[PDB]
Amino acid sequence: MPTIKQLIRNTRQPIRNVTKSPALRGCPQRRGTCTRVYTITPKKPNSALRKVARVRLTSGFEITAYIPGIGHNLQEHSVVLVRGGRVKDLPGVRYHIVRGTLDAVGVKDRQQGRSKYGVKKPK
Amino acid sequence: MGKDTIADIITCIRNADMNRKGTVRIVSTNITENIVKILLREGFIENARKHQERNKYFLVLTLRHRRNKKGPYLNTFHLKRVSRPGLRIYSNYQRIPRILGGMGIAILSTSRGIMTDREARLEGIGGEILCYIW
Amino acid sequence: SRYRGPRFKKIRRLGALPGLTNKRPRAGSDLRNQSRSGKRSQYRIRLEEKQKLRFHYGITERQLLKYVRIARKAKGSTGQVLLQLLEMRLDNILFRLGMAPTIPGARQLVNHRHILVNGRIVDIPSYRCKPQDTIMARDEQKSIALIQNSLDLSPREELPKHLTLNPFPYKGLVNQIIDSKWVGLKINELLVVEYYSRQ
Amino acid sequence: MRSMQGKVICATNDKTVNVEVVRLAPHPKYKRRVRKKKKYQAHDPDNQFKVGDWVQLDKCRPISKTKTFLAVAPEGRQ
Amino acid sequence: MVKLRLKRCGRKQRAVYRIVAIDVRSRREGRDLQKVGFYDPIKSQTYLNVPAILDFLEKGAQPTETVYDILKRAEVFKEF
RNA sequence: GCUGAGAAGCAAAAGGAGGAAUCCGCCCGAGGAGGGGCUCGCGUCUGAUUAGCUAGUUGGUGAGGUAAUAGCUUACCAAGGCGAUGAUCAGUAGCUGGUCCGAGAGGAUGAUCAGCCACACUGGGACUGAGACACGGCCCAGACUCCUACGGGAGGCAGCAGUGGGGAAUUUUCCGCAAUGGGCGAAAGCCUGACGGAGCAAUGCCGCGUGGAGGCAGAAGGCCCACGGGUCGUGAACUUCUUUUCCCGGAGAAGAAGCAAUGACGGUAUCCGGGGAAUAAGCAUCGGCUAACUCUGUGCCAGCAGCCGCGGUAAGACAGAGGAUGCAAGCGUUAUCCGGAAUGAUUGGGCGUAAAGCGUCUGUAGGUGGCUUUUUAAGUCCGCCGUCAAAUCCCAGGGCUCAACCCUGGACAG
Repeated sequence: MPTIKQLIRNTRQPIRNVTKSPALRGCPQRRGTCTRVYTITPKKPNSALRKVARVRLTSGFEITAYIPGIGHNLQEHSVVLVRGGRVKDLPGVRYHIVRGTLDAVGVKDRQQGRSKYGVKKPK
Repeated sequence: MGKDTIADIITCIRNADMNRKGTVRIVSTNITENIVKILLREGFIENARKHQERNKYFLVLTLRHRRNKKGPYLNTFHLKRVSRPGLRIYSNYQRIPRILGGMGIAILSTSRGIMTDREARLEGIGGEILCYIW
Repeated sequence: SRYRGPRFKKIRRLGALPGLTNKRPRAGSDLRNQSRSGKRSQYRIRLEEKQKLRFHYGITERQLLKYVRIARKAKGSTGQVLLQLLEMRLDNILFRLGMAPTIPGARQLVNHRHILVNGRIVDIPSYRCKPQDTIMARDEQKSIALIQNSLDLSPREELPKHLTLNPFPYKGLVNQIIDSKWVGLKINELLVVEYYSRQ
Repeated sequence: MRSMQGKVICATNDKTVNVEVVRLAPHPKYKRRVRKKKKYQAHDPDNQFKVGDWVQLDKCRPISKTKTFLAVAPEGRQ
Repeated sequence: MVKLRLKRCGRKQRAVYRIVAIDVRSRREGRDLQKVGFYDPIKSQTYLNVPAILDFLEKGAQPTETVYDILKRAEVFKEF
């Protein structure tokens, strides 16, 4: 790439920081409607039953979001609040569900790091 | 006789002493004569001699050395071009660089003649930076 | 905040924090376990120079970022100028004049509004003094001789060359900005400066 | 300001000449000196310019949409 | 015309005023040919720059009320 | 004054207040300041899987038209004009002083602050005035809501408050013209949801407190232990000192402008007195990056996770406790942007084998180019001058008890 004419045509441009969440497309976290609350398995090295809610969003997408924590109240057609963040083990799950927010209760009996799970103080 | 008459002399300098040979034969144009005139007096080289071969006046230039070492010259010469043909560079009397604090010089084309940083910093003039050595 | 907390912990961890929170040396009945065995990462060393500085002056760490930004922002040895902007802090001077035994003692002694500066009261411990100032008591403090108790038990260590303590009229003034040799605490400026390079 | 000297392109219009104006310009991000041409319509009631002559453009009252210059002659100091 | 008038330049409950000779149609905090004057009503000075106020009043930019009142404190008024 | 070559013609007025004095006016001119209307150089996003476009189109004249030049418009003549340096089309976008980042070059971006533009339910018109094709003007069409006595009417919150919807999410249907700035008036004054304040919200930036000093090294307890003990821990308990804040009382501003009076804020700010340690610490993390670690339970389960990866019986990675760490009225997660990233490279990369040299060659456009002498100076450099609004950033002072913030002056760059 000489300074003359292969480069005052253009070098090229890198695209963007590609969006790591194609939904949520305004901004960070977005209200959701539960459609399925099924349970899938990770890839080969792990072994678990991870419990994800496939959730329709208010944006216009439908997307399978993970449910953190131990206990979960989430039945059919409830309302959640999804956020970004890639669960590695599950192919397709791109998102999380916030706990302690609207119609998704905090986890049962947790006393270490409660702000990630929406549990008020005991004691 | 290629595209550049200054990468001519300069690349003959680098290729001269990277093979430790203390002798340069180059053409003697006006700007080569001026560069070796402002380069013998700054302690980098030893002598420049004009002569003729087929009535074509050339410069043979003797480089510096020291004594019998692993390499007989300790300080590697490190010549470098700046204002390439096709990308001309130009500086005011502000931008004109003190190379390594001053251990190098930046030979450049004033309206006076071609100077160094000493002889163009006191003038306050600026111009096209040919090349800086260090 | 203040950190207002257990403080021999910080003296055992950071080494002896001089003057601040004690003249009593640490672990009078303690330390009889917990071999370090020599493993300490370098980030722990630079972090302990942060908190060796941050606890010794009682600063909030965000305010210490503020003082580093001003210290870069000034011209000169930023490793020293950081220890000029944190020496001419007011309650460090009231500590250094012996107007209070400890630096929480001086910070509280200036919170409850007991210090006039140039005849005007200063209610804030983070006040930065100037050359040729005037540091006195309150008018009630000739009836409230708490400062005189501190000046009674103080004078083992004398003063560094910015201060001038007048005995009964209780006035202390700083001739000029404190020199590095003058700084009381012993630490490496480069270690702390390097740590904040990242920001 | 300056005039804009430049060659006449084609004068198959009465009182009207197209003029190439060649202008060096530093390209912004990369530091060369790229030429850009820009051709204009100039006015002449004398219409005494053939193809290929070179004139100097000076601003005047706008005569048409494009015809906003009249070109007379350069100085010619060689 | 132009109307020599103050403009609020300060915090809340501060009232540090500039004297600017802007066109009267502008909003009260706009731009001036030359921002000539100062007025600090709490307690401080008032730089005036007499030759420029005489330039604009010599031209005929009438002031407002209290700008005129500041101009009546000092002896600025000469009809030349 | 205008039209016209001249000849010639054509064109204006308004009074009011006051006893007067005089003042505000009016009509015709001529300047200036400021404000607009135009024109032009240069800068102004991506896409060639959009290659031709343009016929009032680009010129010329004549006739008109505009405040003014103009295809602004019309008749006729000429065939021009733009474009592979991206025309035309499609898509996106208010723009700039600036903000944020970056060492730097520059990358992204245009909230509040400020200047210019455009719009005012969606479209289209014109009217008056100096000035509009006018947000709260008029007329028409379209859609929509309200009233109707059924014939008809009325309406434009993208003004301030507010309701409803959408949304993860953004407030009070507040006080005042006291200042400041508008509009009108000779003055008095009037009106200003501009503006000046107030209320709610840790939304951000800054400052401050939750105690200071001593505390026998004796006890009660949690956790861990080679059962010796260690560690919570001077920590607490406990003794004194103090009152920033808190409560209970008193006083009490400037802001307001030399005729006096004139305050929504507000009896707010600030000060004085009387109790009283009283009223006040959480949230992440502790496998490596990355500072902080052991124990109990679980047994590829529950789960965690930023990447690597932990989890199949003793887990420094899950869950709990203790302890520690870092922060602090905040602490974390997420999203967006820059850095790191020399991972789009001018500063600053590569092409034998790692991604990459066209199969080779001719050559157009274009790019770069031998030596000497002379000339102009377009580039280049130097001086001076103009400008790049103010605010911001940088330096130095000054003011708020400091800081944040505000203010005064100055300037390199470019």
